[PDB]
Amino acid sequence: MDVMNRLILAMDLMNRDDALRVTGEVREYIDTVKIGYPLVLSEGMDIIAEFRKRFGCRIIADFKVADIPETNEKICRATFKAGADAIIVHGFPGADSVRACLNVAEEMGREVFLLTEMSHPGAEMFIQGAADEIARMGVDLGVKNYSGPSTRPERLSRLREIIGQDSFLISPGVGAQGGDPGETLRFADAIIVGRSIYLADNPAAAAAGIIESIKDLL
Amino acid sequence: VMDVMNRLILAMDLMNRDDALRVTGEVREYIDTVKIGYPLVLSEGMDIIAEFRKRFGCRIIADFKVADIPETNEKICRATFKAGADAIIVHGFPGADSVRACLNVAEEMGREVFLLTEMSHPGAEMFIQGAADEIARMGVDLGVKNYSGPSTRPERLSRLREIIGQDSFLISPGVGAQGGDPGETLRFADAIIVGRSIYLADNPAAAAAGIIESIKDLL
Ligand SMILES: O=c1cc(O)n([C@@H]2O[C@H](COP(=O)(O)O)[C@@H](O)[C@H]2O)c(=O)[nH]1
Ligand SMILES: O=c1cc(O)n([C@@H]2O[C@H](COP(=O)(O)O)[C@@H](O)[C@H]2O)c(=O)[nH]1
Repeated sequence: MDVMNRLILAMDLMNRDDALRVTGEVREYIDTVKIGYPLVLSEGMDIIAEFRKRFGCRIIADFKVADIPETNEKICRATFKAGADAIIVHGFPGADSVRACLNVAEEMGREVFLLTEMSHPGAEMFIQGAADEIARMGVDLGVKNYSGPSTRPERLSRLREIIGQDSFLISPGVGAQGGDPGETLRFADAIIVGRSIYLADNPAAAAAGIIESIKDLL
Repeated sequence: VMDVMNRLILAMDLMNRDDALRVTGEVREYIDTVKIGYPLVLSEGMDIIAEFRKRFGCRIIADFKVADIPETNEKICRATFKAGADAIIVHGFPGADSVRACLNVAEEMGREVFLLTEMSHPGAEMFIQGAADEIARMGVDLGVKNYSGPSTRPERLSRLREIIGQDSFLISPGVGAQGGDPGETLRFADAIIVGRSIYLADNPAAAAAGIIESIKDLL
């Protein structure tokens, strides 16, 4: 997956007008948008097609899929029907639940991103202790796309070690949560950035600024 | 705690509005509490909650297995309660801050959180099972009053009931299609969740009535 400027916009605004306006303002800097439940549950799954129509960006559906296999399959089918190119799936619920998503993605020509360790403080309680094993499970299952935490570069580096240089790794927690763009890109292929861009006085300038700070990494 | 008619919650995971409405309407005399998850919501929109309330007047549990960072969890809960859900199901494995974010919105909006502890499917044994007792204890410490645990593992369901105490409300999926027994599950759970055994039946109303007949002495 070739992500422009190694930068994925986390579009978590919850109003269609604002989400479209802000995304349009930064469109010259990105070609990949992560759309999650804040926007989808506020404006409907049709928002995905609207983004494709307006911006011709790739869309990652950040749905943190975390159900039993049968339900996971249904969620993935509905998500890909809406035009998402990829979906983010939790590894913590186990291998059968991940495989269910992999199967639908294969059937529909899409990608699964396996979320190993999360970026927020609560991730330390249960997820962190399982994360290396979740990553190995990904490798065993043939997963090629992963998410790990910008807020813990030593953990992000370990995840990169487990999955190898050929796998694709994206990383949230940059900016608002404390992660550094350049340090994160030592290990991740692409950074996810939400609030530092979409809550900025000038989102275009914010995106341009981040890209300037990593210009040697492009 | 919510008064679930017949101790039976319908997991409405059909993905078409017409079928979902038909089946729910057919079992309405037996069930006043419906769990609506992402299979239906992602297919038909959040307005499906509005339509269920309008048509059936059933309580709605939004089964969204909320599993994000605190800031995103808050947004998800706000959107879900805005649409009219009575309650939302939240994962505990992402930790206490993520759960607290959901509790804070539920408190502000006058709605409820259900904390998902252990899950019912085989994969739950890999990571969730080993964290589940602590997730439940965390819930108790945070003031969580509503929980979900697995019908498919009676020994685990019993332990989770012990941890949360008799006053907490416990619902349990995995009954029927996944192998759990209604009566045995109700030894520990306040209510059972049933999906496919009802909604894939030739006669969903007869399926629901049959389940209820089998647990009549527990009502
Ligand atoms: O570990 C993770 C995984 C995520 O998907 N995310 C998501 O990435 C985005 C981070 O946005 P922000 O840059 O505003 O912190 C949010 O959409 C959040 O749901 C995260 O923050 N941490
Ligand atoms: O541990 C759990 C938690 C759940 O919410 N569920 C949900 O409960 C329902 C089970 O439906 P069924 O009776 O068709 O197996 C599904 O909606 C599933 O997503 C589960 O099966 N196991």
